[PDB]
Amino acid sequence: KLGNSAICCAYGEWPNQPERFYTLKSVKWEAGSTGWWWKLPDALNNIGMFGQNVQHHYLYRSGFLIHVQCNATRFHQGALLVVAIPEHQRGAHNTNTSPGFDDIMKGEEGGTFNHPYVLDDGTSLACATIFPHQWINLRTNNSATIVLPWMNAAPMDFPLRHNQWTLAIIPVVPLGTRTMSSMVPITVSIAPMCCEFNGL
Amino acid sequence: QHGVSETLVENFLSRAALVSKRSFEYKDHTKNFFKWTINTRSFVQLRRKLELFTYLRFDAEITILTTVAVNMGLPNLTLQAMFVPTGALTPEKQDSFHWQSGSNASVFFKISDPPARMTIPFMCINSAYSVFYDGFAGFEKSGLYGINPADTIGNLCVRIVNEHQPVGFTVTVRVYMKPKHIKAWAPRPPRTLPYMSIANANYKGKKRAPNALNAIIGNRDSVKT
Amino acid sequence: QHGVSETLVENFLSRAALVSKRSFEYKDHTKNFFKWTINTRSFVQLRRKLELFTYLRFDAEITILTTVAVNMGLPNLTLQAMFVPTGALTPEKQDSFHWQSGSNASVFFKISDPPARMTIPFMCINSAYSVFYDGFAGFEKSGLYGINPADTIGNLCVRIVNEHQPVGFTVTVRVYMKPKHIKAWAPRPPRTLPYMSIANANYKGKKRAPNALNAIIGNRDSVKT
Amino acid sequence: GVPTYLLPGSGQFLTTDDHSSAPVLPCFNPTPEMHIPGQVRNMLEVVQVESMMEINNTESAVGMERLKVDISALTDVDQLLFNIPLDIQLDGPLRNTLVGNISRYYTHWSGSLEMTFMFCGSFMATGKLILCYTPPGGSCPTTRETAMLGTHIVWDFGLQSSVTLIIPWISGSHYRANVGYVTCFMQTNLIVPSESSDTCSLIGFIAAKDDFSLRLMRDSPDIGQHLHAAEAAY
Amino acid sequence: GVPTYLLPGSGQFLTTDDHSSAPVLPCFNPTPEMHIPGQVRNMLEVVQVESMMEINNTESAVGMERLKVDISALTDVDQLLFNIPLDIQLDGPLRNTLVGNISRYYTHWSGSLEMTFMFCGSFMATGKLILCYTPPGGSCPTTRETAMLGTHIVWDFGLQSSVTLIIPWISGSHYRANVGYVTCFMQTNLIVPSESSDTCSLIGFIAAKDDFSLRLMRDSPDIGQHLHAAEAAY
Amino acid sequence: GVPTYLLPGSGQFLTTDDHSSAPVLPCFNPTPEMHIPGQVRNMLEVVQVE
Repeated sequence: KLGNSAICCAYGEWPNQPERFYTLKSVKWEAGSTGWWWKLPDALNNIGMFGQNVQHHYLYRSGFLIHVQCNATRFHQGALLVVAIPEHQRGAHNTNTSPGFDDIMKGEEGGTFNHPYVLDDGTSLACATIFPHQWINLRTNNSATIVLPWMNAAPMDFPLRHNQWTLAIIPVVPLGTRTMSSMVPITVSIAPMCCEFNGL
Repeated sequence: QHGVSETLVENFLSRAALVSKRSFEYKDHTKNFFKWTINTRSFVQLRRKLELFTYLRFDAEITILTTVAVNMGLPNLTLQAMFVPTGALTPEKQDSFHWQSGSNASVFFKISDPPARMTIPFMCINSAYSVFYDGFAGFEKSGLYGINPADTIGNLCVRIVNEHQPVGFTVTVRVYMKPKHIKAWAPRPPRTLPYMSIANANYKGKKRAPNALNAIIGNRDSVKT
Repeated sequence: QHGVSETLVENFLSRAALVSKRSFEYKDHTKNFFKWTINTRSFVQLRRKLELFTYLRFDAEITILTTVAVNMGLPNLTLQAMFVPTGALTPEKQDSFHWQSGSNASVFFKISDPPARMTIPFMCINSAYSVFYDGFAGFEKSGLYGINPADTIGNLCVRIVNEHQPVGFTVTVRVYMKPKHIKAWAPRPPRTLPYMSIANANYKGKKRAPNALNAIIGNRDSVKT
Repeated sequence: GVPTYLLPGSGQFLTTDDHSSAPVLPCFNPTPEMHIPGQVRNMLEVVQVESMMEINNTESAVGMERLKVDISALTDVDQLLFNIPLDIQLDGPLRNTLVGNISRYYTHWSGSLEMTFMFCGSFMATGKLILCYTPPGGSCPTTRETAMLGTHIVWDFGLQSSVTLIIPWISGSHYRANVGYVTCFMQTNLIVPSESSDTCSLIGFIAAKDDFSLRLMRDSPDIGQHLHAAEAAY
Repeated sequence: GVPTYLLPGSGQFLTTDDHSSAPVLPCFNPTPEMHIPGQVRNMLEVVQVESMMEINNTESAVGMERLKVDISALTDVDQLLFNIPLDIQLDGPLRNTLVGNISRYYTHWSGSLEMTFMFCGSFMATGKLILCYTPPGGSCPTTRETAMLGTHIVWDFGLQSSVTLIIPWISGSHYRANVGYVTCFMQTNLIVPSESSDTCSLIGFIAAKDDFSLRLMRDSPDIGQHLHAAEAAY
Repeated sequence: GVPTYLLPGSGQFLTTDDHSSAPVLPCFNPTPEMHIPGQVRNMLEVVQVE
């Protein structure tokens, strides 16, 4: 419970100034889903107190606390890989041109994995557990929580030009039930940690 | 190297590799000089190893190996390898004024000598190089994706100091770069698909498995085989 | 260099720069030798840095870099670089008696060797060199303005020791001078206008801004733009 | 001065030598080391993170269908589901893992592997599997009755959802017929209720353990060569 | 004697090397060091001395008219007088300063700047200015009402004659849109008596502060190339 | 052995250098120093004679 809004550490790091969850729109998970991604802080630059701090200051320095919750019955099955990818330089498929500004900076709506098997950058989803990650096996649990530190070589950074973390939610085992028409909502809540801003 | 593990990131990465190999012709008529922007994206064997990590901090041990061949006797020539970092001006020509620069570090070496060797320090203004940059360089939307302006090492400009001669000889400049004092952060999945460019991380995959787009491992007949 | 600051006047100035570059021809017919009065006024990049200060005290690390080219095989020649200080006699010719001088410090080096290198000490009779001299040399009114007679380092005379040969080869002598143990006094404004001569501090300015006489900075439209 | 003489091997450039060299820019002070999260000091730290096997290494498994094995209510009572050839050197299910990619940079590996199988059916899906480890050179079993003479465990995936199967110390490139197998048989059928899906999936993982070792480093067979904009640097 | 072998990099002339060398005249004893006033040991000592900005960087300002901004009794009540683009890299008002010339010998600068504005009207000239600092990327204001959301001070130059405006720590070549602005608006009109001149001038200064830093030295873009009597030395 | 590298200025003959060199005849013992009157150690001793 942070702020007024109510509802594991990456690499063993705990980040230590305004001090709440920004619940994004629920995405709807079906059998044909490939995945979802949100780049941070691009998902939060147009929202609320953090958006007023971004659009009026010039440098940002903050960690992130992400709670992904996937609410289903006991007759649903499926596994998600909720993985946070630092510096997720996306590649484009079958072309030599780099992805544009529209292909990367999707805002609050986020994006969809085109080829989640290669994480859309020629790497592998199988080895994607080298990142900070949690699994949502609907048989077992329905939620995931990832702490994200300040991931930068630089001390402070530009929020409108660069996205340090990418939260990815990839269905490894697809959504299943008997009458294959069911949907399961996934709700993402992102709380920034230690919101340091400069250059008012 | 001299550790215990052999899987230390110092041992895994500090290993000299041919990062650049370009011949350039030299004659009495008026490129007649070598110039190369210092990166590691050029060869995919070193590139995939360094792209196992997100952030890298290292010194660069350049070793210029120079051979000469006829197009009697191989002439003993003097070469100038000049490191032009980011922010300084590069020579447009072989006889330009930028070779005379006091502040650009040059090195003057012969073909008869052992190969020239310098150590380029950690040239970034951040605390690590960004192997992967999830952002845009300029403050406009016309900026390129994945190119950190703070990440460029510099340029390595190599010319022949001698005056122009009527003889025909080709000078091949092999550049060997070997990282030193490697610190590495945030390991990444190894790249499975083949590279398409050096400017970005685009992917196409091979036509069939292995390393295809929809099948990274080559198939077997059945799961029970 | 190895300080902490990188703006130390030792670090700011001790940096090897091409102070002199002159080819001279050599043949069997009877200048056939190199001679250069040691100053720093010749190149404006080093000159403007040293003219940031009024008084400078430094040793001079000369590095003679010698290349040879055809007008088969580059001949291995012996050269003599001889430092003639102020007060001693200079060679008028290549085969003169002044090359045999016991007291003028010579150095005998080959083209095959690493480049010759000497350290010229602090040669002034005052406690610092006068970069700017607000006075006249001689005790007459026919003296020149801005030329301290105590300020001259000496001459660097370079010849080829070998006897004259019928072959045609041009010998280019690059001289690299690098100050050492720099002490500097009384900093001055950096020069904005371009130089007109090396003997004095005359000024004309460029035709338009920037660095013009009446406008050093290039203009903008209005002060409120 | 000091009388010296040049040894054989002077003036050579060994690419693996460890000498110092001339700093091209002294008094350039690099940006001091900030604390960045997740520093890797040893590549055996990477090799011990679990990562998905492709235990569906077949045709008609397009993309992410290779990462999971489907079990259904129409599979037989003692049917073989999958087998995992324990080949890090050879292209198999273990190739594109963190233990499989880093080890192909080395020639000799040795250590214990750690397989984890995670069942991804519904909450009320019930059944038993039997995971059998076959040592190198032993017979890969075909029936459930035969696979009792080796190291095997019976996994009721109603009770548990994950199973760790420690593969014992192999010593790797000492064999150079196979280097081992892990097979899985149905014990029971898959029992699901009527609202649940009748097809349920398994995800397999593998990591190295603490006694893992890699030596005699080579270059990886996986990467190899055109590159676009390769002459833009010149 | 001592068995040696030559490393790669022997016989080369690196221009930035720091070795000793042969003294061409030993036992020549140079003139010993007298105490001369004003020794500079560090170029950051020079960079912290204040020097005039050209805050009148326009055409029709011939020579020394570039160093001063005239304010008059006919300027508007909330008119913009001048703005100073905080560019040391780019040619602007800060180019020909002690902080602007020494920093163009270096590539990366970082530190706080210190602007001083001195009013040079008569003794009985009275009025108020408002000096507004705009951080990098922020909007350069056009009206006096808009310029209240940032760091601004209101300067009654009847009371004071000088104002120090500390520019906060920038870190310089991290941006490579502008690196900041300092604007000035009229607050009141200029009030002079009848014997005084109705046009009064401002002089702006800038120095670096103690946290200023310069690294990765290059050669200056300002100087560059004929030289008369250049062949008299030969 | 000892890894070395040659500096700029190797192999040159500076006429004013002060190094030792190979004795062309070792174990030739020169005639030992007798006391001879009027040794000059400094040329400023000569300059002060009227």
